[PDB]
Amino acid sequence: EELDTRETSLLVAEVKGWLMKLASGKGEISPSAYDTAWVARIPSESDSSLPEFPEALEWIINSQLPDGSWGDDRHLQLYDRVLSTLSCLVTLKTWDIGHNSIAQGTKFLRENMIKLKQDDGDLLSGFEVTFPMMLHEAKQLGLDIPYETEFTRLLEISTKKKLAKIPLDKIHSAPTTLLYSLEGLQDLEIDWQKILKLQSKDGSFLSSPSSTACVYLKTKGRKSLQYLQNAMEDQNYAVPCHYPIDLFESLWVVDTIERLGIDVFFRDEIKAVLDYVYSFWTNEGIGWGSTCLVNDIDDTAMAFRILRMHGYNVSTDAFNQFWLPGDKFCCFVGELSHGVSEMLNLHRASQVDFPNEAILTKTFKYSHDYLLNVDSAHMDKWATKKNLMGEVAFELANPFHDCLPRIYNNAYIKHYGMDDLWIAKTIYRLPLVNNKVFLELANRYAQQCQLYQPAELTKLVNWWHSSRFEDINIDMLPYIYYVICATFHEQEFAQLRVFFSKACCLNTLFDDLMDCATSIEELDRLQNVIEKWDISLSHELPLEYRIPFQEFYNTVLVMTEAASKIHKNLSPEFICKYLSGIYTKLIKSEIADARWKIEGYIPSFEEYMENAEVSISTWVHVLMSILFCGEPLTEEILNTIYDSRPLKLDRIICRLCNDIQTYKIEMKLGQPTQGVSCYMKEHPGATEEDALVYLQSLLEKTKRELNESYFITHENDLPKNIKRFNFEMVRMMLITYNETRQVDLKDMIKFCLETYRTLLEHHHHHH
Repeated sequence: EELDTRETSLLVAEVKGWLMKLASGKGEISPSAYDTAWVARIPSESDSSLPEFPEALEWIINSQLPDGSWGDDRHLQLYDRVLSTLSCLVTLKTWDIGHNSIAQGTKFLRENMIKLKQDDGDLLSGFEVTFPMMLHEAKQLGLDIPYETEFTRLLEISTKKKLAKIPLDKIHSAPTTLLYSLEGLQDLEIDWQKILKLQSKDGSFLSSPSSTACVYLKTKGRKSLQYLQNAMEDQNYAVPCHYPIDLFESLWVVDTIERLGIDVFFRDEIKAVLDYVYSFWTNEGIGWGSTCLVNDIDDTAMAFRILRMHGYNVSTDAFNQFWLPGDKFCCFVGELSHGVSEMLNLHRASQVDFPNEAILTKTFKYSHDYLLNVDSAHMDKWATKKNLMGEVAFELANPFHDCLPRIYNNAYIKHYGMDDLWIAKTIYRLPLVNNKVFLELANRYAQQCQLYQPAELTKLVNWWHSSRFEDINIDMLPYIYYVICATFHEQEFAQLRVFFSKACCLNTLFDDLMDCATSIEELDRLQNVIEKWDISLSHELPLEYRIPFQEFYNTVLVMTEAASKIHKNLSPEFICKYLSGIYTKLIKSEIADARWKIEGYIPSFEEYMENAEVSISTWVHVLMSILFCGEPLTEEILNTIYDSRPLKLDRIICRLCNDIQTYKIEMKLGQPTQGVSCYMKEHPGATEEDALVYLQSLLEKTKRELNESYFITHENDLPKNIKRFNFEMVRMMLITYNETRQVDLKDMIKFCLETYRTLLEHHHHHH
């Protein structure tokens, strides 16, 4: 299971170094033998008998594999090995060097060319034109290889039929995918001088060194040669399939770190990388690199989501260019089709939407429908990624707002391929995206997240027993602790996790009793004691409420002691009044709903929501837990946070979601739900499905307002951890009522049971 034996501090320092390099546009991509050899054809400008890149020629000689091929060493794929080997042999032969390398390479091709077949690996980009061209070039140089098999003959025929259907003016009219593989069109009557207008900012052709080298040899364009000279020097005279991909690489690295849950180590360095990315973001999105020709929706959606989530101002106008009639989207404008990766990232991006961003509703519906209809049996069938379809499955089953951090992180830890490879002109690797260090760190942090759970659950099970809740059920505890662990996972939140679990347990107990209330006068008895918050009146309560209220009262004292030790600027009296204040207001609103139901009273919808927004309870755990979320506090914050816009949005979102799901259940029962009912009495024309549709629409509109208030830092905003808690409280509510998710933690329920049993068995083992 252990992948690296170094201290965590050494792994963290290593990754911080990688990130700071990416924040300057410097990354790591495997060299391409095919591209290095292509570019190494170029003769010196002043002496055409001398190569411009003799260091590249030495690299080719020194990087040949022991079987005589070139290409990706760890994953043998015949398209990759054959195409790469042909390029190196052509270039070695062109310069009349590397005789032993040529002998060893031609031998490989004599033994392996007959093994080439259809459907034997991923289609390399442009393969249908790069492979026949390269084979003809080797044939023209007299290399001792098989010049035709059934496979190559059928391929060439298929390619030439495809080529005849393309007007050659289209290849210089507008950017097409063929600009990445111009070396395959070497012999067509292309207008090479007009092709020069489709070059990128740096002189390249879709960032491909070989494609660019071909245009250079056709046109002698200066900027194209300089692109190559500088690429060669930057990459130590072995170039990749495309360069630079400084935006794609840095965003995929940051994404990987966040999906794995190890961003906790790298806050400042991630900020450095996102500042670099943001310096290239435009209102038309981005492409894969800072010099690239065209924008694409994969890079644009990745940048859009991560930048917005980190508080940067990005416009959804960046997606307009990808719109197609019928509210479909393309990855590249003019494309014939697209793939899964970009739809997965488009789907993720669409869910951090703000109000009045209707394009993100269209992108969500398009990507979600695409993802639902993929062919799972055949997707990434060569396993370039460890589990791409598992990522798609997880994303379809877990809405952004219904997902908690560690739930996401622990699922992605199982999907993450430390040895993934990538497909372009040939096979390549991104060692900063896929490596053992990320996974080792992710497993260590996962383990750190578990280390505190035994003691915390043991405190909670002991509190359950000593509170005598068994004398008026404990299975509610593991689920509550599960979700607070998933959202506030850093070990510094120990008191928050425990005080949150205690508070949720208490209110669950109180509300389950209040919803059983035989009749109203016991409620009015309860309300009076709560209003005075006077423990000396607990004898006046119906005895089933004495146990919970006494513990509610006690836990407030304990909470007050703990919070006053943290907040020296706050008096214990102030904190105690604050806490008993919010729990009074909460229990009062829950009584009101119990009273209404026994009365049969149905208020207007505005009147119902005035109380049901309070009785939904989530806000009371926000206002308590902010005492323990690590932020400095003031009396003004405590006095004004209940009415702040984020807390209002919280109460609205959680009530709507509760009532929408409660109606589905009460449907199968005879009973009418009070949300739909109150809506229908207010709007005497509405079906129950109207009420639902209205609630669902209000829910989705309010979630967009929550995103805008949370991800963007506003003037006089709440402190960061308070906004975080409010946002995660909403997500903890939504996942609890997502009944797809609940249907399908075991660790925690058994631990709690065994621990409880030892308190009741006390000190004697039973058989």
